[PDB]
Amino acid sequence: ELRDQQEQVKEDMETKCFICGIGSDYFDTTPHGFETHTLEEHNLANYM
Amino acid sequence: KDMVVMLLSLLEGNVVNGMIARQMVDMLVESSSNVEMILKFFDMFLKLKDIVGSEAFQDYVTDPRGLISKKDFQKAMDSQKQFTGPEIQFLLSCSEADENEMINFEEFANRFQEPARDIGFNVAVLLTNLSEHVPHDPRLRNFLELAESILEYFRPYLGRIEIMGASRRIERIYFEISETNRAQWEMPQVKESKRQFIFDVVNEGGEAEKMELFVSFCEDTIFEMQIAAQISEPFWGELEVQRVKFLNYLSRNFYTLRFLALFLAFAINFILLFYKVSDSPPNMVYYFLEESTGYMEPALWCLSLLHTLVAFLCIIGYNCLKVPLVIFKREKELARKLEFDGLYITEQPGDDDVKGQWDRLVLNTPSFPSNYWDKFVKRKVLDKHGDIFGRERIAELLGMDLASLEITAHNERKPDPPPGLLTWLMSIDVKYQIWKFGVIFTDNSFLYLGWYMVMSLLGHYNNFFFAAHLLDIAMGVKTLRTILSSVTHNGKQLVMTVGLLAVVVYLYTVVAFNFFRKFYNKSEDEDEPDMKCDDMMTCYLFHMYVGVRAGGGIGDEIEDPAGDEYELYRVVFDITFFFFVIVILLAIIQGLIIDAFGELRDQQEQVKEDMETKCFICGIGSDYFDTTPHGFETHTLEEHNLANYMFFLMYLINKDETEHTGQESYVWKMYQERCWDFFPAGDCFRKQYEDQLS
Amino acid sequence: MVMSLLGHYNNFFFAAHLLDIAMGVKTLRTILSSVTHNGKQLVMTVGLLAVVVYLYTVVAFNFFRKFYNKSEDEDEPDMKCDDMMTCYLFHMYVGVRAGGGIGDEIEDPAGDEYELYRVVFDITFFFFVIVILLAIIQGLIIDAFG
Amino acid sequence: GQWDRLVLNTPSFPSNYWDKFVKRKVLDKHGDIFGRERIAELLGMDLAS
Ligand SMILES: CCCCCCCC/C=C/CCCCCCCC(=O)O[C@@H](COC(=O)CCCCCCCCCCCCCCCCC)COP(=O)([O-])OCC[N+](C)(C)C
Ligand SMILES: CCCCCCCC/C=C/CCCCCCCC(=O)O[C@@H](COC(=O)CCCCCCCCCCCCCCCCC)COP(=O)([O-])OCC[N+](C)(C)C
Ligand SMILES: CCCCCCCC/C=C/CCCCCCCC(=O)O[C@@H](COC(=O)CCCCCCCCCCCCCCCCC)COP(=O)([O-])OCC[N+](C)(C)C
Ligand SMILES: CCCCCCCC/C=C/CCCCCCCC(=O)O[C@@H](COC(=O)CCCCCCCCCCCCCCCCC)COP(=O)([O-])OCC[N+](C)(C)C
Ligand SMILES: Nc1ncnc2c1ncn2[C@@H]1O[C@H](COP(=O)(O)OP(=O)(O)OP(=O)(O)O)[C@@H](O)[C@H]1O
Ligand SMILES: Nc1ncnc2c1ncn2[C@@H]1O[C@H](COP(=O)(O)OP(=O)(O)OP(=O)(O)O)[C@@H](O)[C@H]1O
Ligand SMILES: Cn1c(=O)c2c(ncn2C)n(C)c1=O
Ligand SMILES: [Ca+2]
Ligand SMILES: [Zn+2]
Ligand SMILES: [Zn+2]
Repeated sequence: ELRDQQEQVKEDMETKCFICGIGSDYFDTTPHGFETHTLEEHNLANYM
Repeated sequence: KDMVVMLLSLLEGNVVNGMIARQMVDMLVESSSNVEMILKFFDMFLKLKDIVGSEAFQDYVTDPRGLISKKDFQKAMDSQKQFTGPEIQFLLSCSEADENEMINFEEFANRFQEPARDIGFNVAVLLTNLSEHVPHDPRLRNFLELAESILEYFRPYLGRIEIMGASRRIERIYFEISETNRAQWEMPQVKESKRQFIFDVVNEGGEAEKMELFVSFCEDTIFEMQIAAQISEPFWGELEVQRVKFLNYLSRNFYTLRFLALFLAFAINFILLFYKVSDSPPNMVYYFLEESTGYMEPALWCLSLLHTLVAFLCIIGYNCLKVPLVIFKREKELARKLEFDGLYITEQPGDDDVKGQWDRLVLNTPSFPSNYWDKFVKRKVLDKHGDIFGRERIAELLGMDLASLEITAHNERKPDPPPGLLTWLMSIDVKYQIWKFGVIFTDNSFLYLGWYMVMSLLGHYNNFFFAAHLLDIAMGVKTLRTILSSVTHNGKQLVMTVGLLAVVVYLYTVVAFNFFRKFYNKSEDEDEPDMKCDDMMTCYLFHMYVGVRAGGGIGDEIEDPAGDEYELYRVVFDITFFFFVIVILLAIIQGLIIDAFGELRDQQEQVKEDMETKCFICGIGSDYFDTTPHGFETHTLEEHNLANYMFFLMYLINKDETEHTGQESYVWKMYQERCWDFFPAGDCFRKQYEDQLS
Repeated sequence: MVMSLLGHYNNFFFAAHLLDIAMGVKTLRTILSSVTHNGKQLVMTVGLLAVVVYLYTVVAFNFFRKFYNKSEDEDEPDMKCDDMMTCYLFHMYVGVRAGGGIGDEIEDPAGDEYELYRVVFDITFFFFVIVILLAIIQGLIIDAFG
Repeated sequence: GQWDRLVLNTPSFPSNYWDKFVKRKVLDKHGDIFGRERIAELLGMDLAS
């Protein structure tokens, strides 16, 4: 039970945006789209 | 072929239903009779090649010399029901029948196979390119049907990949896969490396590094193919040719020697089961074999020497087969950090990276890129960091002679390479060898082989040391290694819970020493008591030795607590030690092992699921491709096959740069610049032309 | 059928037929499938168990033989580790089946020069064989159910 | 595969399989490239019949 909680948290962060909630599949239409979205567009650190 | 290459150049950057592509189809239709005649030339001799090798044809061949008469040839061909009347007559005219009408069908079949191969492949590429870009032209299927044999023959060699071209669109590239490249790719060792690589990137890899890791895998695979080719098999000169043959034999049979050493270890240990210790010679005792055959004692000596020899050959087999890859990989990563990062120019690792600090010895060595293919890395680094860091300082760091750069570019010198051993002594780069040996001595696989050899030598001092070799079954059999991985997966947790077990037992010891000492008399004697808890160190050892191993905990070992003032306190001590140590803490140790089995199992399932649900190259799911029947299967075998990208890289390296096409030059330039934007990511040819294709 | 005919020679052979419940009842077959699913792994870990016990036997024959006297008699000793084959059988027979490992069966290591060495031998054999290797056998069966 | 060679030339090879003309179909498909008489010998077929 504890192991899957770590896996679930890791999976959610790498499959959905923490801010908008849109999945990585939509952003991956553009090469490295999800990586750029989570580092430039909806980076949670920038909101801080 | 040159005309077809020109036609293929007109199709560069051609969209589906493009005007150039449709014009080319009209040109083929306008000359359909000539195109059919050309296609009928290729298939007739391709069919003739397989007919002469057929069993039915050999039944007609009666001449012992291996010839066949024209009349016999005439009745042989029409019995195959593959050629028509005029076609057989044309084949008879092409056959160089002598004055006796005898035909050498062996040379006849092979006469045009080689000269017409290059043009035949390009025609197949041209028809394939037109078919996939003009898929709704009824006039083009006729040519495809007439060229079915040509397309079938060149199917294993017609490699196709999809790239993101400079025009910001997905383009499909057709190239040639040589027989040797495909044969080397299908070797079991290469296939095993591919499976290991696929598992690593899918399990513990990221999407941003996926393509860079894939290219690094391609570079390593190409290097391994060269090693396999070198070791393959079809007074200084006399010994050198035998020395390389002996080394290649060890390299080819490295795994058989590893199996042989394991087999010899069991044979030695089987004999060791007959050892017997006796005071009488065969107050010190004597260890001797106890057997009636009388052959086991000489056999043990022979096997011990043979096992030592095999273990020594494994080290030689390893350093000639696996070490070159280790050096190649380390030189590869070091060269890129020198150029694309300036590891020893700008950052200067902070002494906490032993790998980085050890590589400083090879920077100025004259033979630094010994295994890495790029022999001009120093030249490239000088041009990139010379202006900002100092050309003379860069040359000193890399051991480069600036005055020698021009003279090499001016002309070439041909010195005398005297084949003497004395001249070979000072030609050895001692500093490079020291660096190389340090890398080998830090390799886990080499150190294991070295331990196996040391233990084999110790076996000569006492034969019982040959027992250690039976551990090799840990990596000798992959089934045991997977089982043992279920123990080492949570090894750190297993160590900590044992340490936690020691602490909880110490707390029980402190309580016992302070309050329950009277109950620790382990002597049935009445006048000399063996008190086990009169010292903390003794009492702690007692709890750790007999307390943990006891089924019911410490209570089983210590005296009964009945009719005593502290009976209730002692029942809590005994029940709590049973629960916390015997029940809970041992369940944690077993729980970690059981959880590891599940964790390792799902990793295999996750890797298998990802490969069968997403494309390794573009990442698009199988659901999208399955709109078209068997769409994902065709996409992963024809459109975005990862093996074709391996072949395309090998195709570019072998092909001359002046002969590169526009698409090939675009990919080749980005390979040298380490830019992986040509790999399709999230897009494919089918998706780009959904409206046109459907 | 062959076992039924052998049953006529000795009726006790009719016992073998009671095994049929393995496939006679589908519930048992599913349960037994949880054992045969990782059967190859179960065979290998038993083979690994035999190898680890052999290594313990080699150490015992070489250094700890005095502690393997399994005779309460005083003039005729029943030394269990005077031969490698006998000592290996002793470890595989009573050592594996013992709850606390080999230490329970062999003589106490107290007041001896090799006491600390013998405590490491006894605790490591308890951990590696009784605890870890038996957990693997049970872990394989549990994982098969999942 | 090696055990099935005994049934190739048997007169009643497709006893349970519904296709009773498998030998006829195989002869028409591989007879030209492998030899009609050799295929008939392999499958135990009488060409004159
Ligand atoms: C120590 C084992 C190292 C690996 C452990 C894993 C194996 C598990 C158990 C294996 C069983 C070992 C056999 C023990 C019985 C040997 C009894 C014996 O001969 O005991 C020896 C002790 O001598 C020694 O200790 C020599 C060995 C040198 C140091 C031993 C340590 C091994 C070094 C390991 C090398 C690298 C290790 C690093 C990696 C860590 C492990 C991966 C005495 O003789 P003997 O005089 O009367 O006769 C000789 C006959 N004449 C004297 C007449 C000629
Ligand atoms: C009195 C009841 C307190 C017991 C509560 C137990 C709760 C947990 C406490 C554990 C330590 C107990 C120490 C009590 C402090 C002193 C008590 C006292 O007044 O001491 C009482 C005696 O009462 C007792 O006998 C208490 C017996 C305690 C037995 C409890 C068994 C539980 C064992 C738990 C082991 C801990 C490991 C936990 C690991 C966690 C893993 C999950 C009178 O002295 P004293 O004039 O004869 O001179 C002290 C003796 N010296 C001269 C040596 C100093
Ligand atoms: C051996 C069992 C094979 C299957 C094992 C699985 C079953 C597990 C255990 C079953 C219990 C078996 C009963 C043992 C008690 C029998 C005592 C006895 O009668 O012992 C017999 C021994 O004789 C035999 O051994 C005969 C049997 C022939 C060989 C036995 C091997 C069985 C062959 C198996 C066939 C295929 C096996 C291959 C598949 C592998 C297994 C799936 C002696 O008599 P008895 O003279 O004094 O009297 C007879 C009375 N009068 C003599 C006066 C008439
Ligand atoms: C000296 C300390 C070394 C002990 C380190 C133990 C680490 C692992 C080693 C295991 C084998 C130990 C052999 C030591 C080599 C010789 C030592 C020596 O110098 O030998 C010392 C004696 O010291 C000792 O007593 C060492 C006792 C070792 C006990 C260690 C218990 C650990 C058991 C581990 C079992 C391995 C199974 C692992 C399975 C893995 C599963 C995960 C003096 O000789 P010797 O003049 O009387 O003549 C040798 C006797 N013969 C005449 C017969 C040759
Ligand atoms: N809005 C978001 N902002 C940041 N990260 C996001 C967001 N949505 C999803 N993520 C994911 O969160 C993951 C965690 O971020 P990342 O690992 O890059 O952080 P870091 O600051 O480098 O350090 P650390 O590894 O400790 O988290 C990223 O890989 C990213 O895919
Ligand atoms: N780009 C890709 N290239 C190749 N295979 C891919 C790709 N994307 C996904 N796959 C999947 O990878 C799986 C593994 O390939 P496959 O099993 O056919 O390889 P193989 O060479 O026949 O041998 P092996 O069974 O050892 O892998 C395929 O079934 C396929 O669905
Ligand atoms: C010459 N050469 C290259 O140029 C090359 C390569 N891998 C990538 N490149 C770019 N290999 C293996 C290679 O031999
Ligand atoms: Ca050109
Ligand atoms: Zn977002
Ligand atoms: Zn793809």
